[PDB]
Amino acid sequence: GISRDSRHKRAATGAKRAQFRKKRKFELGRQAANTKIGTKRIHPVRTRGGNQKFRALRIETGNFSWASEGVARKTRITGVVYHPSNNELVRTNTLTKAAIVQIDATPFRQWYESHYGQSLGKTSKNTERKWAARAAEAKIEHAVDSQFGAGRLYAAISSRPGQSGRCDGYILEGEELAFYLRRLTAKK
Amino acid sequence: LVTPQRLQRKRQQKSLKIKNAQAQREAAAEYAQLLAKRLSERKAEKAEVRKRR
Amino acid sequence: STELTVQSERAFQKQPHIFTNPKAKANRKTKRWYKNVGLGFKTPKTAIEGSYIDKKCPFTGLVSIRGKILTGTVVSTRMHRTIVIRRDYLHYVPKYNRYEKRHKNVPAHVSPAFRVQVGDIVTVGQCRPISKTVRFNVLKVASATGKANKQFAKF
Amino acid sequence: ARGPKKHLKRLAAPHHWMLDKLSGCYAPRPSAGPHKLRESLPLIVFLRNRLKYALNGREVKAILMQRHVKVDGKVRTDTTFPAGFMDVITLEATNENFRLVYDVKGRFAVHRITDEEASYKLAKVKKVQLGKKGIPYVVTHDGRTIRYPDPNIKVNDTVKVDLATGTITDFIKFDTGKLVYVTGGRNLGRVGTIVHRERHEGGFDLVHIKDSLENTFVTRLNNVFVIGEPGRPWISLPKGKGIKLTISEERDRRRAQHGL
RNA sequence: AGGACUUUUACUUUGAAAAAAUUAGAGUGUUCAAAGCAGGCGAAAGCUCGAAUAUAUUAGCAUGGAAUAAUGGAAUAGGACG
RNA sequence: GAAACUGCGAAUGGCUCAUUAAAUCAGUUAUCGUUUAUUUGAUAGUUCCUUUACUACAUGGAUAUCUGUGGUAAUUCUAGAGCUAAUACAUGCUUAAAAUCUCGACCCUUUGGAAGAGAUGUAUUUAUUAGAUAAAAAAUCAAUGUCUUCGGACUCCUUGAUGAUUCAUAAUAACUUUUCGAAUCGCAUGGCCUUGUGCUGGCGAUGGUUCAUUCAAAUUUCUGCCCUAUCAACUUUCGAUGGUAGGAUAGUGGCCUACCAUGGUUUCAACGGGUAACGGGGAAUAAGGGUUCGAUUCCGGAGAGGGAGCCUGAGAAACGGCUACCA
Ligand SMILES: [Mg+2]
Ligand SMILES: [Mg+2]
Ligand SMILES: [Mg+2]
Ligand SMILES: [Mg+2]
Ligand SMILES: [Mg+2]
Ligand SMILES: [Mg+2]
Ligand SMILES: [Mg+2]
Ligand SMILES: [Mg+2]
Ligand SMILES: [Mg+2]
Ligand SMILES: [Mg+2]
Ligand SMILES: [Mg+2]
Ligand SMILES: [Mg+2]
Ligand SMILES: [Mg+2]
Ligand SMILES: [Mg+2]
Ligand SMILES: [Mg+2]
Ligand SMILES: [Mg+2]
Ligand SMILES: [Mg+2]
Ligand SMILES: [Mg+2]
Ligand SMILES: [Mg+2]
Repeated sequence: GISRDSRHKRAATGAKRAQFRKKRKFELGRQAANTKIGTKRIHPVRTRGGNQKFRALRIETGNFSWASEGVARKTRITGVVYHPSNNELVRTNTLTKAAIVQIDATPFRQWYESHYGQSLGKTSKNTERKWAARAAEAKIEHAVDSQFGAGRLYAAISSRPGQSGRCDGYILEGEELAFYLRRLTAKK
Repeated sequence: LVTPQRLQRKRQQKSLKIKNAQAQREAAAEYAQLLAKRLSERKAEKAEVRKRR
Repeated sequence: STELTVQSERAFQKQPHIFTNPKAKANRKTKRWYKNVGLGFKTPKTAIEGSYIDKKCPFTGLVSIRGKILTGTVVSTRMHRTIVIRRDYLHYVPKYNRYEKRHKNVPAHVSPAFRVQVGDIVTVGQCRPISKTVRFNVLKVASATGKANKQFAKF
Repeated sequence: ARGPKKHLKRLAAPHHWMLDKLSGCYAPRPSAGPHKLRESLPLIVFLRNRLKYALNGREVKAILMQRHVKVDGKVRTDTTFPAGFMDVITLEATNENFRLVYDVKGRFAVHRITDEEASYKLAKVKKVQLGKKGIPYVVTHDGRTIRYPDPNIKVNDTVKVDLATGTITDFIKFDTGKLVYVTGGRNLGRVGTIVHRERHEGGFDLVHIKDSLENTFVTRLNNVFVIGEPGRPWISLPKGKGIKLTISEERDRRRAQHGL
């Protein structure tokens, strides 16, 4: 019943438009997903023209991507620490798009270990020659190593759990991460 | 129930799928050869333009 | 009317899906994406090397210019990131064979790449519905001043 | 209306079906198909009205059902099939073959055309795109999707579908000095040569056309259909070849060619 | 067919567009007419011309013109060219 | 060939003009801002996952119709029992090759180069990359690739469309409470002889993913509305104008939320009031200019007593569809 038509809004001038027609079905709006953490529970909704949509309330784990070396891994979302729209979602741990969450960060860790093996936080000849060809080029910046030692990664979600049903995003990295720490240090 | 007509339909479906795949790959190969021919022609034209200029 | 900080608000301001690799050592400013709206409209150099973001930039944002092209005069530049353009015309009353001066107020969304002020004639172009009322994106500030190009007088 | 509309009142039918304003409340609404209903022609209109082979709806139904109509080499047993421009209608009875081309008055005239050329069909390229797995394809005005076309076939161009295999046989490239047909507006049925094609950056291309009688007009590019090279049309043009004789010239034709 | 600069209009000619019905109007002995889009001609042995055109005066698009009416250049030269 | 299950339409058509004064509507645009049953044209080997143990010559259970027992005063009211089917509901099999990615039982001193092993269809979601292109030559260090007729040469690099794109498309990494990839029907049942129920085999009918096309649907740009100032300021705490992010949407959009800015219209009549106002194509009237009418044969819009709410579907806020309040 939640309409999104422009009729109920006043005109640009400000006049109160009289009711022209009772609100249609191609103008409907549905309830907010306001997703949570834990015990995956996705509800399908049959929208216009079939095309199943998936409400992703109570989602615990999802895919997350690392842009620098560009590798994606399934990992667990562990709480939300910042939301650019409403901090009330942060206090209620409501997970929507562009929210900022923490990551278990292990899968990235042993992927790094089996990929470069730099022993963060502080063999076959083929692998050794691959590492030699790499030539310690894995000079990833210091702050991500800091939270790797902490163990929880700072990721920003990019998928829309309200529509898609998935929980995908990317790690804050580069100046991105910097900016948000400032905001987080404002919270701190 | 298993009927020779049902087996005939199954065989027809399988054969149609295989034949369609073969035809599609043949068309793709022919298009690739046509692209190669056109590329050779315009590369020869470009070489002639470079030589004359 | 533009903040010195390139992002001032709570959310970060990025151009979506253009990524600058910090692991690489090129260390240029950023990777700024841009496009030309066509119709023989020159993208401003202030947009080409600018550092604003303006999601609804015809030159850097996702919005595309298509449809009507309207030339008008700025009547209100004093509401954020947007312009209010006065378009004047003559309606032809035929019962008298006489014309009638009339005006309409077209809201639009001027990119930070342009420096506008009250009185500049502006070429603006149609786009998607950007807000409740704005549907046009400013594409050219033809008359930057008009009669204020020469200001002082020192012989 | 809430949903699609499925009735076409008689006055609302196009003035090119040119039916009788009396003797019926409704008109045959063309079912969904290869052509726009405003531009198409239902089979019932083509048989009952244009050809008079039938008498009414039941007769057209019986004709179509027994599989004597063949639209572009296919049966098309539905009464309101939208047989559009340049389609080929084959009747094995009377062994007759028709190709739908507008007569210069601007109407789907009955064009009895030979069997040998009835094998193929002409078409206008409306889109050239790259479908899945990087496969180029071309969409004609019929909605035919021809896969793997010639690499230098572009939009607005014309092609010669063999209509048996449904693949590309030959094509004509759009450019100045080329025989052309018109398929919309006042210039329906007119045939000429492209003199100039003014670009008009921002949309709605226009082309200037000069016919054999040395008359000149201008028409939209969406409205244009290249038909061959001057003096060598790729199809059999209808009677009159679309010169658009003036009303006084038509009167002189009536007076001069007159035998009773 | 490409980079390049485009003073901007108002005005006016031409064209594309303004659904059919309606109005106008061409052809046609519905027995005349209102109408209708029919019909006509063979030897009677299938052969046929049709279903014409114009207007809509506003808004938009293209186009030729540059009188009439308005705006803009170079005055601190920060002007134009090489 | 009743009945019933299945499928499809029932959202078309028909009627009325109550509401509605930038609202509808008309002309003209846009969707590079979206959904689209159907019709038409194309469209997929991978469902194997360690393939040296499986139903693919066909996997499972219900269920109406029906047989019988009832109830209620009655309604297209149906509870209990017993069988039974599918293009209903569920599962699920083949099946190639090729190439590309990744991981190595070793050697032999570099130009290191190789036995071999797993994944890759499509669909979804997210990150990243390619998606070029105004024009002739260089040197140089840094890295290191082919051939070397051991000087060194590097000569060859493929790229579609629009006016414009993050477009079309392709590629890598991953993701999925893992969509589709025919366990379906009719007719004719030919050919090969590996002469057996063996191998193949035509014309269709229904389905079916995606992309187009069509019928469309939603929004959408400019301009145009009757009377009234005895309606001059109107709108914003409750969105009023804009910004950003999110939610919702099929999709853009204060459409909604959170935080900001204080904005938007107006003497070119905004806002308010009236309309015994649905808009238009048109009708009457006729020197020319006009005046009045247009509920109604066509196109749009809205409504089903007034109101709200919603299931099914591609399409309804449906009403000869349901839910509730009011009458
Ligand atoms: Mg209706
Ligand atoms: Mg008309
Ligand atoms: Mg008359
Ligand atoms: Mg009012
Ligand atoms: Mg890119
Ligand atoms: Mg894309
Ligand atoms: Mg938004
Ligand atoms: Mg009225
Ligand atoms: Mg009323
Ligand atoms: Mg009316
Ligand atoms: Mg009334
Ligand atoms: Mg009506
Ligand atoms: Mg209704
Ligand atoms: Mg009543
Ligand atoms: Mg249905
Ligand atoms: Mg209702
Ligand atoms: Mg009723
Ligand atoms: Mg009804
Ligand atoms: Mg009911």
